[PDB]
Amino acid sequence: PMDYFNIKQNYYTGNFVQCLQEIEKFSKVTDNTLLFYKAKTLLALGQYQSQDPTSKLGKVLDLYVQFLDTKNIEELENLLKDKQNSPYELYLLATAQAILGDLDKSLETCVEGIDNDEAEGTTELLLLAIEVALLNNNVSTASTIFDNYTNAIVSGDNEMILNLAESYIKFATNKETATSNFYYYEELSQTFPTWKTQLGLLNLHLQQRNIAEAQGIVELLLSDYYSVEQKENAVLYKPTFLANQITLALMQGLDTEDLTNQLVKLDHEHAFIKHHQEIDAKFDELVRKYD
Amino acid sequence: METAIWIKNSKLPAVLVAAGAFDAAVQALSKQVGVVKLEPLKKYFTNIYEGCRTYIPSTPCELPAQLGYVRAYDDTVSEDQILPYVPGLDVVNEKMNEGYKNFKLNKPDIAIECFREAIYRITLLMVDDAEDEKLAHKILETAREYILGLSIELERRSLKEGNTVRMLELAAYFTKAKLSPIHRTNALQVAMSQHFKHKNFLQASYFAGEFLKIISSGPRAEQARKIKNKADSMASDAIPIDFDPYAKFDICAATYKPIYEDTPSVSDPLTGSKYVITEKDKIDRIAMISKIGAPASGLRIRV
Repeated sequence: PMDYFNIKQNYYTGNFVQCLQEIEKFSKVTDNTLLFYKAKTLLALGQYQSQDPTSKLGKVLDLYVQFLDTKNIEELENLLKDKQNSPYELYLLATAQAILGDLDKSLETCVEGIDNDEAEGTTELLLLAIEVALLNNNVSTASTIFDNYTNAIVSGDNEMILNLAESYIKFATNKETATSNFYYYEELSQTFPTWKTQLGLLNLHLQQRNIAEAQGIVELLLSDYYSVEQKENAVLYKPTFLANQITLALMQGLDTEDLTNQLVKLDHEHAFIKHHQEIDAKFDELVRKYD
Repeated sequence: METAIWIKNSKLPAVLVAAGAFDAAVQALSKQVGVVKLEPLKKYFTNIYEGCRTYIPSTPCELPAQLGYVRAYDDTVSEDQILPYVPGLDVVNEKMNEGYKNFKLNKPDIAIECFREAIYRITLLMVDDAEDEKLAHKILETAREYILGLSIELERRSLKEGNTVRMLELAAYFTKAKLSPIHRTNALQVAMSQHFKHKNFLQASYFAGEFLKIISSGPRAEQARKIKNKADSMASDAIPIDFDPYAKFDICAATYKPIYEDTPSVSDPLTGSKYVITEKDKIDRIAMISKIGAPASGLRIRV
């Protein structure tokens, strides 16, 4: 096998430039996996462009990039409505559903396409099912989905996808935070040093209360190799960077007003800001109720 | 499922707050420390809830980031100790030290802000330890004594010249706050020289003597000694004030008057400050969140 190993390995670690390179090695050749990953990698580089307007998957991908701007799902849904849709197509539709806040429907879209583990894109969709279940705080379902799928079995390149899914579960469950999970994140940060692997390691240090190491990685990301030389996907990961800095400061007793303001200007729909506005309103409502 | 694990393992207000059970936490604070005004605690509720949460990027990045939790302990503890991470006494001590720093720099409003913050942090502590619990109570009482003394002095400063008796009384009552000795020195210096200025030589000699048994050398000690020598030579008070240094009394944290053992008083259940009886049902001046004289079951910070 191994045709896609390097493509997928660089995509899932956030090495999107090298991912595009690995895809270009198949110059003037296309299949649905190549389409899927080239489209997602071009999107992540801020340089999306319609790869295959002809085919089903390409139409879906363009609808999906459009949705990212318009936040309207009607075209995507009406295109996939009642049709026999592949796991890649379902990946995009369920990501859209999840972005709208409709996490139940999103998980159902995912579960639709997880029947056969030898079908193209199924492992991808399983990872998405896991993520979408964890977003909805349905951790038992996420574990069950993962355990049943994986025990029921693994190609060399899907191995990393299943590890990624498992690592999200272990993050949500504080499972072996200080042993196997931390080793996974740190190894990836060392072998594939990017914004993504670096923020993963940072989250694992924060879960361990390792203030010094967390601050070391914050300083490293603030340096020039990441904030200047990697100004490309620095932008992509900046809102989560800001959220992480906020939790580190709070762990130290420091002020977070400036950081919260930056993040709310840059990405007012970040998960941190949803939680923040919700607890703000919850507390102001208590203040009112007991006066 | 994490939040419900937390709540099953501890009903401490800190843990309720971390779980998002703001309402249950407010009700618990009401019964335990008489909390009644909520606004000054908002930030602290917020700080706790966001301090035990962190966000990892999803795949793809357009997907909302995924939430993970910072726990109190590593995985080597039993399942009934799965608890949120809540910042502890070391941050409280930092806030107290900033208070002391602003005290020495004669920035009393900012010092008060620091001591109030340490009080609010203690109100929402989680300790697992009898010694940390006692230490938390002692720091809480210390911060109250510093706020009380600073508020007496700010009142004194606010006064119109012509309120000389009230001013000298406040200068004296400032010396009653249970600061560290080196800090009590500031209050003793104020009281000594204000009473000396206004021809209260007996008072001045007492305050100078109390100063000299903490600081014995340096230029302030010598100023104190010459003030005491002159005052002992005069041996008179032009202006009598309500103050007996050897009696047992507290200072009303609202009206700044002595409360003797026979004086009917009520207390703040949270900070333990004391008030004359006409302040019952009003809000405590020390931390401004709890009700003076209210029934309360006692601060809970021990898991």
